[PDB]
Amino acid sequence: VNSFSGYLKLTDNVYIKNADIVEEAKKVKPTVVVNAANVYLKHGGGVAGALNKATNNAMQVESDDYIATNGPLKVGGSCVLSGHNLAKHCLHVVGPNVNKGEDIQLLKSAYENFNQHEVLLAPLLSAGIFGADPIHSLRVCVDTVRTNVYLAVFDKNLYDKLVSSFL
Ligand SMILES: O=C1CC[C@H](c2ccccc2)N1Nc1ncnc2[nH]c3cc(F)ccc3c12
Repeated sequence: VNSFSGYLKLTDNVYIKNADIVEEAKKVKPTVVVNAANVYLKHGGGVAGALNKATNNAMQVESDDYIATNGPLKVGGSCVLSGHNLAKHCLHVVGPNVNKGEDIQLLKSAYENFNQHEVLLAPLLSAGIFGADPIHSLRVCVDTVRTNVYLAVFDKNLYDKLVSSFL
C-alpha cells in the first residue's frame, strides 16, 4: 500500500490521474518524481518549468552544477538529483523532442529509466511541448515500465481521451 489517491488503474503496474504533477508531488512527497527534462537540464517550460518554479529555482541551481561537472545527458537518458521540496529524488528523464526532430524510437529507452525505481510519480514522456502523441506515449509506458508508475496528466480533455482510447 502507498498514499497515491484517486488514480484509475490501467494495468497491473500503471495508474493514471487528471492532476497537476506539482500539486500531486507536494501532497504525496513521493520517493521519486520524474521530470520531463532536456539534455541541458534547462527547466524553462512545460513540466520542467513548473517543477523548477515550485522549488524556487533550487532545481535549476542544482542542475547547472550537474551539467558543469558531467556535461549534457543523452536523449533517452536520465540522472537522479534531489527532489527538493517535492519528493525525495527527482529522476530527470529526457524523452525525444519531436519539435527538434529527435527519433521517437528513443521514447522506449527513456521509459526504461523508470525500471530502476520501484515506485514513481511521472508525466507522460515526450508529451506536451515535446510534441509527441500522448496516446502513443501512454502505450510505450505501459509496454516498457514494469515498476509501479503513477501518471499525472494535467489536461482534463487529454486525460479523458487517454482513458477512453486505452486498449
Ligand atoms: O498533462 C499533460 C499532458 C502531457 C503534458 C506534458 C507537457 C510537458 C511535459 C510533460 C507533460 N502535460 N503536462 C503536465 N502534466 C502533468 N502535470 C503538469 N504540470 C504542469 C505545469 C505547467 F506549468 C505546464 C504543464 C504541466 C503538466
